[PDB]
Amino acid sequence: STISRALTPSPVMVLENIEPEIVYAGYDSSKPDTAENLLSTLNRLAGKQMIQVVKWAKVLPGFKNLPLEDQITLIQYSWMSLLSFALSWRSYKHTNSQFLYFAPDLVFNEEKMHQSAMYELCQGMHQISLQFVRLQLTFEEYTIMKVLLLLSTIPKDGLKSQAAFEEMRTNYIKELRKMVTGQSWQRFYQLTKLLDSMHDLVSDLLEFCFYTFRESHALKVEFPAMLVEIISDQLPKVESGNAKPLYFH
Ligand SMILES: CC(=O)S[C@@H]1CC2=CC(=O)CC[C@]2(C)[C@H]2CC[C@@]3(C)[C@@H](CC[C@@]34CCC(=O)O4)[C@H]12
Repeated sequence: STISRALTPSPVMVLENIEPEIVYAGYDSSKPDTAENLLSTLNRLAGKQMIQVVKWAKVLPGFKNLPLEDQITLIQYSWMSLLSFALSWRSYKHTNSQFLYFAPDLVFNEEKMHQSAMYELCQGMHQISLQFVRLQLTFEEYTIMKVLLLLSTIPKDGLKSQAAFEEMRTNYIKELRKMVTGQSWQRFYQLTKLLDSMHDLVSDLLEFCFYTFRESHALKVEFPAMLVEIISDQLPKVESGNAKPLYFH
């Protein structure tokens, strides 16, 4: 047992091992970069990324101590935070925050950001990547923060297993605290601040997403079944005031 306990990978080590492989957009560079084409491509990429999110959630420590309804809830609430945060990370790691690195076959410069018709939302996410450069964010801090985003929104009256969620959330907050190890406190607070700031960015991304979804026929913006499922459930929940964002500050 002493050997067993000592060799057991730390939660952070597991997070590295389970991090999904970077996914391809299947961006069709032969179609013109109209807003309609780009947004439909982003939605298709979102579908493929959500496949990976679910797989990663299956094997996420603490996350299976949670009832199936709570797991589904948290993913539906936070999928946008997870995917936009991962975007900021890939942009930071693969292009030194020069570009928005959606996929290896789909990298946005300024021109694409304008063409997508969500220029300001792209800017918001790029700004997060530029903060990654200011902070020199580490993969370790990144993976923990991403789990904290998964646990950043709950039903206004709580989850089916509120105590286990609370326990799991505190453990990852602890993991973050241990990982940032005067200078220690300041980094931790800068990271908690960045996480908080994701709620406002994500509310704006969701607002655009929900709008585009409800008008997808007029807009000619396609959504894959994966996204149709998530948004169809999430939209009326979020709009009935059933979502509660958790803030550090
Ligand atoms: C600048 C951003 O943060 S894009 C945002 C995050 C993201 C990162 C990826 O890597 C994969 C692609 C996603 C998940 C986008 C998919 C498309 C989303 C949902 C967009 C916000 C608004 C939009 C555009 C069309 C629509 O109907 O809603 C998502």
